[PDB]
Amino acid sequence: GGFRKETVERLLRLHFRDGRTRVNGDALLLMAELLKVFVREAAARAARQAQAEDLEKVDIEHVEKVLPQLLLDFV
Amino acid sequence: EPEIASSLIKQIFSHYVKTPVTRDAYKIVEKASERYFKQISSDLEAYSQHAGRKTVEMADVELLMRRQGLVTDKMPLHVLVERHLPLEYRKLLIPIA
Amino acid sequence: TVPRGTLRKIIKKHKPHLRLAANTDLLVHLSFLLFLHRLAEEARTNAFENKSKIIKPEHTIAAAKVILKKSRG
Amino acid sequence: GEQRELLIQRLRAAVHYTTGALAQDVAEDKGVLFSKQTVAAISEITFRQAENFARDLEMFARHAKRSTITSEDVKLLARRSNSLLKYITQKSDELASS
Repeated sequence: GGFRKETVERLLRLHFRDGRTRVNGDALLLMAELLKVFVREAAARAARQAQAEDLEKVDIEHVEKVLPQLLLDFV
Repeated sequence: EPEIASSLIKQIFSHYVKTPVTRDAYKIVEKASERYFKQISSDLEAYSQHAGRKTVEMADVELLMRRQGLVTDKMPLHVLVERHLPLEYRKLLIPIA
Repeated sequence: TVPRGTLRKIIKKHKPHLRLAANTDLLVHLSFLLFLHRLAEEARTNAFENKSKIIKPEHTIAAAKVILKKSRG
Repeated sequence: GEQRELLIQRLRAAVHYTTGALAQDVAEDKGVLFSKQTVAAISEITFRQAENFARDLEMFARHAKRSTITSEDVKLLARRSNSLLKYITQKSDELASS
């Protein structure tokens, strides 16, 4: 699976602070791969966390416990 | 071989901190300083080579401090200069305003 | 007050053919200062979390890892 | 203004669909269930991080006097993780070969 190129594009556009700012194509593909990696990472760090607490369910507190470190290692 | 003073770094750090600090802890702070200057060096190489220049301009730095999280919307660069820079150094940055 | 030339000298040592301009080293200086400021804020809070009244290497190292990360471009 | 809010929703819930998908895959590999709230979070978090990838990419181009974001801009963005930068530079050497 993955992220829809268009939705990436509309997502990036949403936050731009100057109207004229735009994104090329191969960019959009890479921003896609990048987003995928961010998500698979949050998911896996949270899962890691849960699993190391001997839990079957990865719960929101796991996303928080791993969140700050994730934001750091990443951008 | 060249760097800013061990003693100056110590001074500045123990100023911003206001706590007694083990000698060995300043050892650490100095190492961290050697690393900081290394890193931002490589960065500014990048930012400059990105805008097509072989020289680091002032906008490369503001871009840096923005990218660090130092310069932001609710805290703009002219403020940091105003607060943390010695009068003599801001005069050349804030010729007036 | 600034060992400015020492600044240009440090960078030259890391990036030799990288030449600086204007007062740019004053901003590089400022970024360095604000780095120290962060490392301090952070290290102090690591001590106060350690129930310690004193900055010890363990605290400074923790901080260096984090603030040094926050420092990347 | 309202048209914007609608774009917001289509997007947020979009990144949610894909988030939940990626999320399941990790779930199968690791053999653990993610709560719905868990994926919710990972989703919002992704959405927020987008704002900074955005504003930093804007910055990154307009620093080259340019309004159009390149592969170079993503690479610069991704410089701050050596592992991460290695990987996206790979993905761009695949994508560049056409």
